[PDB]
Amino acid sequence: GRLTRLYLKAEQERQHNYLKDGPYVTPEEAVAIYTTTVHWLESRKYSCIPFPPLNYKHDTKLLILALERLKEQYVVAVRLNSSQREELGLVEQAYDNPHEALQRIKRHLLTQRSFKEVAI
Amino acid sequence: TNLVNLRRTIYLTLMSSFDFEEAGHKLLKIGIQPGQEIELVTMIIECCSQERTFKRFYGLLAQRFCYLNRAYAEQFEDCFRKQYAVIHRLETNKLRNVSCLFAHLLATDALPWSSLSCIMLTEEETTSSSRIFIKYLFQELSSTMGLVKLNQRLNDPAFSPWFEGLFPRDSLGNMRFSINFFTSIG
Amino acid sequence: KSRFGNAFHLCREILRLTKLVVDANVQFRLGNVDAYQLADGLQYIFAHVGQLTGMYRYKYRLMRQIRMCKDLKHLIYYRFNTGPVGKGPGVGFWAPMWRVWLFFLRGIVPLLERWLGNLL
Amino acid sequence: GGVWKNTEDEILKAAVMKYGLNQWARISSLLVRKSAKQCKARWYEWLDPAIKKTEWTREEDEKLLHLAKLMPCQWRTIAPIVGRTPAQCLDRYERLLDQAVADDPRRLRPGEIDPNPEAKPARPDAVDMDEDE
Amino acid sequence: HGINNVTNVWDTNAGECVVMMQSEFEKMYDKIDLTLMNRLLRLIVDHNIADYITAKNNVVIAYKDMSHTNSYGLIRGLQFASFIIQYYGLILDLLLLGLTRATEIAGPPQCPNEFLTYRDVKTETRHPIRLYSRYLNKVHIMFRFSAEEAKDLIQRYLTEHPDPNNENIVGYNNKKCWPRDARMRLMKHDVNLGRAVFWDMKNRLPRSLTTFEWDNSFVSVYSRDNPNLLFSMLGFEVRILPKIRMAAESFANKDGVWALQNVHTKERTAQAFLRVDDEGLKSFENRVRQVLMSSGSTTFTKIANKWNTALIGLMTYYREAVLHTQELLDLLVKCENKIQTRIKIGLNSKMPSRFPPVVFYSPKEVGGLGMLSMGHILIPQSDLRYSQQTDLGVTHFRAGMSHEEDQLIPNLYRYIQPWESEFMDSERVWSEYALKKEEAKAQNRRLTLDDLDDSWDRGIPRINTLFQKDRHTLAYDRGWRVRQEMKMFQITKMNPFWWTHQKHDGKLWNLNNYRTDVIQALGGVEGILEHTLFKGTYFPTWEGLFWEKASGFEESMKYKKLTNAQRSGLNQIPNRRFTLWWSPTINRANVYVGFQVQLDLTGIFMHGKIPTLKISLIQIFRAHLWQKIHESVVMDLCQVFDQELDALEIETVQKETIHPRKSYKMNSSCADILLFAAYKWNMSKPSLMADTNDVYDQKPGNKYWVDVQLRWGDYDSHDIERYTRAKFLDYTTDNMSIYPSPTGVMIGIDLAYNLHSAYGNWFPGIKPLVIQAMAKIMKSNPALYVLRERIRKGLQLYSSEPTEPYLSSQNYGELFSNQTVWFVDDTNVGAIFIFNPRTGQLFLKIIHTSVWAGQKRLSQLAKWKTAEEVAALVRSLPVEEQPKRIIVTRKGMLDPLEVHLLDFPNIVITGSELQLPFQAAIKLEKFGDLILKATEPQMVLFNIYDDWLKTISSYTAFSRLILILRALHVNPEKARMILRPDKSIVTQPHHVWPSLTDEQWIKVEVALKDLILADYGKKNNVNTQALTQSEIRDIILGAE
Amino acid sequence: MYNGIGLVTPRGSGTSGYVQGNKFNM
Amino acid sequence: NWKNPKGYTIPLDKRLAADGNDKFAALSEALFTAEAKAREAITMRASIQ
RNA sequence: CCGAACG
Ligand SMILES: [Mg+2]
Ligand SMILES: [Mg+2]
Repeated sequence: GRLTRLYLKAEQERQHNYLKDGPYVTPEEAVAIYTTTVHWLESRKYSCIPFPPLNYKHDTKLLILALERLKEQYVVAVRLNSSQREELGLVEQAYDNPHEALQRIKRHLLTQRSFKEVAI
Repeated sequence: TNLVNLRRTIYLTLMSSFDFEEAGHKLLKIGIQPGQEIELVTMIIECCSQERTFKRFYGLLAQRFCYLNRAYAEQFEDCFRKQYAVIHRLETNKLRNVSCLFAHLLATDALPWSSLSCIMLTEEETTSSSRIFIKYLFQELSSTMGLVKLNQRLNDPAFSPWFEGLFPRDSLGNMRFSINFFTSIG
Repeated sequence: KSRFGNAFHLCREILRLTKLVVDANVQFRLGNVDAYQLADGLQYIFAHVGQLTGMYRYKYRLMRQIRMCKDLKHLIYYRFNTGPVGKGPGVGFWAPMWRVWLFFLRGIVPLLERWLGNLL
Repeated sequence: GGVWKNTEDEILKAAVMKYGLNQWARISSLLVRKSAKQCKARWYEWLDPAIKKTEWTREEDEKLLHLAKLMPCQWRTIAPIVGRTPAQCLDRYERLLDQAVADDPRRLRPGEIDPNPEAKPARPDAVDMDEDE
Repeated sequence: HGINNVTNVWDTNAGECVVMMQSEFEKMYDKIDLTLMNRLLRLIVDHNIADYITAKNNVVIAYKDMSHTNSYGLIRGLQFASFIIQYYGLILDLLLLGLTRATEIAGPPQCPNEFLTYRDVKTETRHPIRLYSRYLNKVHIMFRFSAEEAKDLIQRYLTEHPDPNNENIVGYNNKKCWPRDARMRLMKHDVNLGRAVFWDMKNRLPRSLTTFEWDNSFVSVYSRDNPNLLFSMLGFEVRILPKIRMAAESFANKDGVWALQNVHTKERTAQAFLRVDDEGLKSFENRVRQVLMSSGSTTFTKIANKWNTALIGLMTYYREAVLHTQELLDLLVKCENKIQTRIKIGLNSKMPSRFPPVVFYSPKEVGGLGMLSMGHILIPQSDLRYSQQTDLGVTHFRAGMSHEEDQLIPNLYRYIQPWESEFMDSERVWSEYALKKEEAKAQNRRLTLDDLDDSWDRGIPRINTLFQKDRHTLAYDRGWRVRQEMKMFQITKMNPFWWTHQKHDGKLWNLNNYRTDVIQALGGVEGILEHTLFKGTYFPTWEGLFWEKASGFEESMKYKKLTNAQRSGLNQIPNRRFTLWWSPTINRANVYVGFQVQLDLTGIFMHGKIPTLKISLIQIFRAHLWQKIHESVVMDLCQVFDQELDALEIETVQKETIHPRKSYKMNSSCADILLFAAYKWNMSKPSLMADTNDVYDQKPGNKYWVDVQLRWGDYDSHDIERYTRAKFLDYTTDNMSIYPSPTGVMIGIDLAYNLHSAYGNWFPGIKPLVIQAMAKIMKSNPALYVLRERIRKGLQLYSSEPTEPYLSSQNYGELFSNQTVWFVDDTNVGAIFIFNPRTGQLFLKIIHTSVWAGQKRLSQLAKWKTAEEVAALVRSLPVEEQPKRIIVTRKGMLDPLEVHLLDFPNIVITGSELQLPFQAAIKLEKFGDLILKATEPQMVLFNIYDDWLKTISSYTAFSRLILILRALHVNPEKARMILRPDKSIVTQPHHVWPSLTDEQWIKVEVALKDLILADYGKKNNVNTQALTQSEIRDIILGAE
Repeated sequence: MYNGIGLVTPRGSGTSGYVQGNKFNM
Repeated sequence: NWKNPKGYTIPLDKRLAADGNDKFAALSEALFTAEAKAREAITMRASIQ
C-alpha cells in the first residue's frame, strides 16, 4: 500500500510535468517518426484495418473469442464482487444476444471518447 | 521375481534422478553384481526408448559407464547387435531413441566400431524399419561428428571390413541400393 | 484464569521427573523390581524425558539435553549389545544421561528460582 | 443499473455533506440501485458544485476547439483546461462540429446500455412514489 | 539455430567480430504520446478505432483517495494494449534498423521471409545487423562486423567518449552467472565493440520516446579471444560454443545442451548451453513464497496443488535449462521442503516419520497430498575453489531431500520431454503431416484421426489440435500469445502458463506416468495403505472404494448461509479426514519427542499434541466403545464356550463381569472369560496361536485362562504376535498381575489394523478352536462393526456396498407382519417418539429441560440420549416385547443406538428413505399443550388408534392416519374444520380423535386427502387431474 | 572431508547435509 | 474529507473549499501537416501510378 | 531436522 501510494505520487507528478513541460517528442522527431512509418507501411503495400463492417463474416466469432476470454477469469472463480458479477452478467447477455452486443460494441467504437475511471 | 525386483530398483533409480551423474552413482551403489550387469543396460535402453524422444540422459550415463568399466561397454555393443536382430518389431519413436543414443555414443568413442558390422545393406535384407533406423543413426552421427569427420573416419582401412555389408562391393545392385538409400538420407 | 505459565509447568515437569526416578528406586526397594530392572528403568527414565515428561514444552532449549541423551543412548546401546547381548531392555548404564540431566538442573535452578520467586 | 432518478441525486448530495468525498461505499449504501463507483461518477460528472452547467460561453468554444486539435481525442486532458467535464466538452464539440456541416449509427439503441448515465441530468421525482422511492 | 545459420558466423579469421546485444526500451509504455500514438494509429487502422484506442488511454487512474488523469503513458491493462505496444515497438524497430535493413530482414511484402532468415546471402550479409527480434519491449540483435567495421565503430565511440586513463572497462555488464573463462573477456577491442554497438544503437532512438540503458542491457562479443556467444532471452541463459573455436575437443554430451546444426551443411557446428536466469530462479522462489504466504489457513491440498502448479510451470517451461542450473536444484529442494513443512506446521507436528514421503507424494486417490517432486535428487557440486574457472565437472554431490528407506521419489524431470527433443519431434511430425496432406488431398483420401497416432502428443502445436471441437473458431484467435502475456496487467493472479495455451499448443506435457511411477516407488498402493487408517475400515479391498470430494455439499445447500464464524470450521474438515487417515503414520510410537498421553478412556496413546487427531479419535471411541469392544469379545468367547459347552470337559462359563476399567489398563491385565470347567485337560507350553502343535504336560483343574486385550497399532508397531507374546511373557512373569492359573494365556487384538493373535499355554482342543473363534469374531461383532463404521464415517471412505434397503415405499406392508417393528423421530427432542404401526400405541416419553441444564451440546447430547432412552425402554421391557427391526427417521441416530443395542444385538437398525409427519404429531392440541405442561420427565403411553383398529385393519387405519398426519403437517388450521364440523359432533376425552361413523369418516378422510393433493399441486405447478395411483400415494403418505 | 565443496551450514536449506562422493568420477 | 466522528453535516462547498504548454500546438501542427503531405503525396503518386 | 502456549 505504501509503495502504490508512493508510485502514484510519482506518477501523478509525471503526468503533471508532461502537461507543463509539454510533449517530449519534438515536432520534427514526431514528423521523422510518422514519415518513417508512412514509408514503411507504403513499402509493405499495407492496407488499413477498416472499421468492423456491418455484415462482417467474422464479427460473431471474434466476439465469442472475446467473451470466452472474459469468462475465463471466472471458471475457477468462487466469490465475485459487484463488478465481477456485473461482468459475468454482461458476458452472459452478449453470449445470449451476440447481435445486440455487436451493435453496442460498434456504437462504442464509433462514438465513445470518454470512459470511466480505471482502478489501479 | 528378484530380477523383477532389480528391474524395479534400476528403473526406479533412473526415474528418480536428475543428471546421468546421479543416476549412475546411485545405480552403482545399488550393488549390481557381475553377470547381471546387462539387466541394467537393457533397462538403460528400454526406458530411454520409451521416452517421448531423446533426453540425452541415456547416452550420457551409458557413455559414462562404458569407460567406467568396459564390461558394460561390450554389453551395450552386443545388445546393440541384438537390437539390430529385432528392430523389426520396434515402434518408430523408441527406434529413433535407441538409434540416436547409439550414434551419439558412437561419435564419442564410448563403444568400439566393430559393433557396426551388424548392418547389411541388401534390399532383400533391409526391411523398412531397418533402413529407417539406419538413416536416423547416419544423420545423427553425421551431425555429431560432421560430414568431413564421418567421411574421414569411415573410409579408414582400419575401419574397412567393418563396413562390409553397409557398403557391399559384390553386387552393384547392393551398391545402387546403398547409394540411393543413403542419398535419400541427407 | 487457570492457564499457568512456564514456571509452574517447568517446576511440575521437573517434579514429575524426580517422581519417576524416585519411584523407580521405590519399586526396587519394595522388591517389585530387580537391581537390573532398576538400572534399566533409570536409564530409560533418563533417555526418555521427552516421552515421559513433556518438559520441553515449557523450556524448549532442553531439546539439546534430549538430543544429547539420544546420542548417548545410541552410543551406549551400540557398545553395550556387541556380541550375544541383544536388542531390548536390559542396558542400565545410566550415569551418562543422569549427568546430562544433572547439568540441566544445575543450570536451570537459578532461572527457575527467579521465575518461581516472581510467580510467588 | 439505470439513470439517476432525482431523489437519488439529492440523497447522494446530502450524503456528500454528511460523509464527504471519500466515503463512496458509505454513500453507496443509502442508494440501493447504485454502487460506490456510480455514486462517485455521478458526483464528479454531474453533481460537483464546481461543474459549470451554465450555457456555454464562446471563449470556451474556441478553447475547446483549439484543444481538440492540440490533444486530439484526449477529453480527460482537454476537459479541465476548458473548465467543463469530458462529456460536456465531448458533446459540445460534436455540436460545433455538426454546426459546420449543417437512423444514425451513432446514437443509443432502445434496450442498449448507456455508457455514462452519470453524465445525464436526473430524472425528476414523479407524481407518485414507490416503497422503493 | 539462427545464430548458427548466419553465414560464417563463427569465423574469427579476418578479425570479424560477432556482437549479441540485448536491451529493453526503457520506459516504452510510459512515454507513448497519445497525440503521436493517435496519429500513428490512424496510419494502420480506421480513424474511429485510432480515436477509440487513444481516448481509452486518457482516463482517470484511481487507487483509493488518489486519482490522476493519464495523459502520457499507455494503460497496460487495456485489452488492446498489446497491439499498441507491438505497433509502437515496430516503429522503434524501424528506427533501429532503417527502412532498408528492415525491408531486408522482413522480406518482400509478397514473399516475407521467416523469423530469422533471409532470401539470399547477398541480402543477409549486406549489413552488420544480421539477426533481429523484439519481444514486446526487449530487443535482441546480432551483428557480425568486419574488423574494418568494428574498428570504425570503436573509433567513433571513443572519439565520442574520450577516456585516456582506460576507465572504459570498469562499469561493464557481463554476467557472473557463467564460469570465469567462458564469460566475455576484458579485451579492449571486445569491451569496446560491446560498448560501441550499444552506444551506436542507443543513438538511434529519440530519447523522448525511449533509450537503452547499459544496466538493463547485455552485450556479448564473439571475437578472436572470445569463443562463446552469450545471451539470455526469456528466462534462459544461453552460451553458444562453436566447434571451430575453443572446443578443441569434440563435445556432444549432456541432456540440456542443444546441438546446433547448419541448415545447409547439416554438421553440428555449435552447442548451446542453457541455464535459467537468476531472474528465473528469483521468479520461481517468489512464486513459492507467495504460495507459502497464502490465505494463512488453507487446506494441505491447496498448498500442495499450488506447489504443484508452481513446480509444473517451472519445470515444463525451462525444462532442460533446469538441469545445468544448480542453484535451481538447491532452490527446488529448499522450496519443496518449505511447502512440506508448511503442511506439517498445519498439524503442529514438524516431525519426519510422522509425515514420511508417503503422505505428501501419494496420489490424491490414495488419500495423499499428491505433491510432485524435484527435490529428491542428489545435488552435484564440484570443488569450490576451482569450479568457476574451467567448468571442471562434478566430483561430489549432496543428498537433496530425505527418504524413509533406500526409497526414491521419482523426479519430475524425467517425465517432461526435453525442449530440444520436442522441437526435433515437432519438425518431424509436422513435416510428415505436410507431405501427407500435400499428397492425399488431391488423392481425395484426406487425413483423418488415427491416420495419426504415431503422433498424438507430438508437435509443438500437438498433432492433437487439428482434431479439436473449435478448430474453426481458433483460426480467428490471433495475438493470443501476447494476449496471455499481457493479462498480468489486468488480473491480479499470475498464470504460471502465461506462455502456452492448450487450444492452440496442446497440452505439451503429461504427468500420468509420473503418478504411476510414484505409486510404484512408494511400494504400490498396498504398501501405501499400510500407513493409512485403511485396514481399520475393514473394507475388504481398496479397489471398490472412492473418496468424497464434498463439493456436492458446498453449493447444494447454501449461498450466503456460511459465515466466517463457520469458515475455517469447514476448512478444518478436509485436514481432519487427512489427519485421521494418516494417523497410523502421524501418531506413530517411534517419535523423537512427545509426551505420550493415553487418550481419555481408550487404549490409544497420543505421542505429542496432534489436536485434530485427538478430536477425531475421541469422537470415534465415543460412548465408551473401548469398554464395549472388550465386553463383546470376552462375552462372545465365553458364549463360544456356551456354544462348545459340553464337547470338551467344561462347565457353564457365563458373562464374567468385572471392573470396567480393564480393557484400557495397558500395563496389567486380569479376569477375562470365566475359567470354570468340569474335568482336567492337558495344556501346552507358551507358543504362538500361529502354529497348532505341541499339546503337552500338566493340566490343573478349573484353571483355564485366556485374556483378550485390545490395542491400537501404529505403522511402525502393529505386529500383533510380537506384542501379544511380549504382553504375556511380561506380566505373567510379574507380581502386579492377578492370574489364578499359572497359564494366564494371552490373546491380542489390533483395533486399528484389524489383526488378532495369541500366545501362551494351549489347553488341548483350543488352537483350532480359538483360531476358529477369532476368525469369526473379527468379522461379526456389533462392537467391531460400530468401530469400522465410526472410522468409515470419519474417513468418508465409502464403498458401493451401502447397506440393506431403506424404508422406501415398496415396503409399506412389511411393517405389519408378526415381528414387532419400531419407528423413532429424534428431531422433536423436548420429547422422543416411537411409532409402532402394528399396534397403534405410542411411547411418548417426554424429556424434561433439566437434562439440559448445562450439557455441552443440545443436538449432540439429545441425539445420544434418544438412543439411550430407547435402550432404557428395551431394558425395562420384557424379553417377549422387545423389537426386531427399528426404523429410524433421522439418519443421525443410526450410530448411538447400534452401540446401545450391543447387549441386545439381535434388533435390526436401519435408515428410512420414507418421511412421516411425526412433526405433525406435535401439532395436535394435546401434544402441543400437555408436554410443555409437564414439569418432570415422564413416559406417556399413547394410542393413534383412538377407537379405530377394533374393526378397521392395521394397514387401513395406517392409510387413514397418513392423510391425518399430512393434513396436520400442511392444512392444520384447515384439518381443524374437518375435525371440528359441529359443536355437538363430539369426541371422547380419553382418546385424541372424534370418532364418527364410516360414511362420515370416509368423507372426512377424502377431504383430508384433497387438502394434501390440492395443496401439493398448486405449489408444484402440477395438475390434480392427471395424478396417478402412486403419484398421489407417494405424496399423501410421505416423500417419494 | 569438506575438501572445498558446498554448504557450510546444513540448517536453513532443507537437506540433511550429507556429501557423498561420486561413484561416477572418471 | 476523510473523518467525521461527530457526524456533522458540512455544506457542500465548506468541504470542497477548505484544503482544496505551447509545445502541444507545435507538435499537433507538425503532425497535421505531416498527415497532409503524406496523404497528398500518396494520392498523387498512386493515381499517377 | 523433530514442540508447547497465545493471539
Ligand atoms: Mg496483537
Ligand atoms: Mg483478540
